[PDB]
Amino acid sequence: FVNQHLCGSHLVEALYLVCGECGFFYTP
Amino acid sequence: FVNQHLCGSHLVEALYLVCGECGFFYTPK
Amino acid sequence: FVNQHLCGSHLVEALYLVCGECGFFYTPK
Amino acid sequence: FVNQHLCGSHLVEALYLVCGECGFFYTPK
Amino acid sequence: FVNQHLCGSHLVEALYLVCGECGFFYTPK
Amino acid sequence: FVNQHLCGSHLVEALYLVCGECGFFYTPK
Amino acid sequence: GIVEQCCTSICSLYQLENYCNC
Amino acid sequence: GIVEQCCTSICSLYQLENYCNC
Amino acid sequence: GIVEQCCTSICSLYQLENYCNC
Amino acid sequence: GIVEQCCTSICSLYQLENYCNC
Amino acid sequence: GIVEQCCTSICSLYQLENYCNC
Amino acid sequence: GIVEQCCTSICSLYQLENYCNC
Ligand SMILES: [Cl-]
Ligand SMILES: [Cl-]
Ligand SMILES: [Zn+2]
Ligand SMILES: [Zn+2]
Repeated sequence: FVNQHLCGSHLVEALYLVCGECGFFYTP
Repeated sequence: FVNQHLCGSHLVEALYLVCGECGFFYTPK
Repeated sequence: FVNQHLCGSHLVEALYLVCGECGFFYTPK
Repeated sequence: FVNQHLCGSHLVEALYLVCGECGFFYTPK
Repeated sequence: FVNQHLCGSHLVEALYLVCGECGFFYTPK
Repeated sequence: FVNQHLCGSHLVEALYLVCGECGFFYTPK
Repeated sequence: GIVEQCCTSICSLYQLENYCNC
Repeated sequence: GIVEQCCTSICSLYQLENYCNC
Repeated sequence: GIVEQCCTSICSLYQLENYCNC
Repeated sequence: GIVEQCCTSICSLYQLENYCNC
Repeated sequence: GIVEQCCTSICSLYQLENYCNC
Repeated sequence: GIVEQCCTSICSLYQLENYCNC
C-alpha cells in the first residue's frame, strides 16, 4: 500500500530526530 | 565538512527505500 | 488530488537515489 | 562529493514543486 | 488525522522554499 | 549560503514535528 | 487555517505566499 | 507495529521514543 | 505513467529503474 | 538565532522547542 | 548543470524554473 | 559505521544494502 509507504518515510525521519545518538530500529 | 547530522537524515531515508520489507537498524555511534 | 501530489514528492526522491548519474524524468499524470 | 549528493536531493524536491504539471528531467551531467 | 499531519510536513517544506529569507508563519490552529 | 539553506529545510521539518499544534514562526534573520 | 485550505486541494504559489513574513 | 500505531493516528514524542535503540 | 504504476501499489527499486534516463 | 545555534552543532528537540509559538 | 549552479549559492524560484520540462 | 562510510563517500544502492536487516 502506497499510503503506508509514504507514512513510513516520515516515521523514520521522526525516529531519527527523537532518538538522537541512540539510533533506532525500523521493522515494518 | 559534511554535516553528519544532516547526512544521517538522508541515509535513513535511503535505507528505508533500499531495505524494503527487511527494515533496518540505524546505529550512528 | 492531494494524494498524487504527495506520492509524486516521494517518487522524485526515490528516482534521485535509484537512477544515480543517469538521472530521471518525472512527468505527472 | 557527499555535499553535492545531499544538495541534489533537495534540488529535485524543489523542481517537483516549482515545475508543477510540466514535470522535469533531472540530468546530473 | 495522519493524512493532514503528513500533508503538513510537505506544506512547511513548500513554505520554506516559497518564502526564502522572509521566513513564514505556520499556525495549524 | 547553501549549507545554511539545506540546514534550514531540516530545521523546519523538525520544528513542524516538535511544535505540534503550537506551530512556529520560522525567522531565519 | 492553512491545513484546511491546503490539504484538501493543492494550494497555488499565491496561496502559499499568504503565510510568508515578507 | 509502528505503522498500525502511527499511520492511523498521530504519534506523540513518548510513543515514538518506544522505537529508539538506547 | 509512473503515477498510475506507482501511487497505488508500491514500485520496487527494480520497477523504479524503468523511469531512469540511462 | 536558530541557524547560528542549530546548524553548527546539533540541537535537540528540547532546544528546538524554544522556537515554537506556544 | 543544476548542481554546479545551485549547490553553493542559493537558487531562486525563477532560477529553478529554467530546469522544468514545459 | 554507516556514517563514517557513507557520509565521507557516496554509498551505492548495493553498498547501502549492506546495512539492511534482511
Ligand atoms: Cl506523504
Ligand atoms: Cl542536507
Ligand atoms: Zn510525505
Ligand atoms: Zn538535506
